[PDB]
Amino acid sequence: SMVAWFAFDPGSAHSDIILSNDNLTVTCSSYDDRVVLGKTGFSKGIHYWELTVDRYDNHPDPAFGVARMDVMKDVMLGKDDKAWAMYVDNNRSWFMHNNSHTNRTEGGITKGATIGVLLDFNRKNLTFFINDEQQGPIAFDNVEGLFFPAVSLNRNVQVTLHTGLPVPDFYS
Repeated sequence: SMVAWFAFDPGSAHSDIILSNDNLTVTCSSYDDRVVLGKTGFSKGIHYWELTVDRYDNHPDPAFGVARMDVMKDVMLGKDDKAWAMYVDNNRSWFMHNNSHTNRTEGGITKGATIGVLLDFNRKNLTFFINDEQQGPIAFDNVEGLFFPAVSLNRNVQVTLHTGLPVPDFYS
């Protein structure tokens, strides 16, 4: 297929991660944010996938992005130097990498929201979407090497992974 179909990798997950629904749905047992990765790694081309927010209780900062296979699994994505992510609450997002917060953007998530992640190895960049609108500027501009889709979240969030998608501009 022109699109990639994948699920989360149970072998990538922190022990507190709960995978369900053919490894397409994830939550966590802990108040602490924990990581899971996609099973398919990307190193070239352009790839888009989405997360649907099934549950968003209280005001946590789940994170979405890409990571190396050896990213820290027990902390928010982007606390270490092996993930590039957007974290977002009900109000606003930030981008994070190496414990550096950048490009705060107004607008957040709620139950039913969609988060899109556009990983572009030809432009070496990473762009985020919320509800089919670009969230902030291009987040990062030195994308290279092998990356896996990545999520971090805690017990206040559940998300479902949607793959088999083309790039956001594919139609119309």
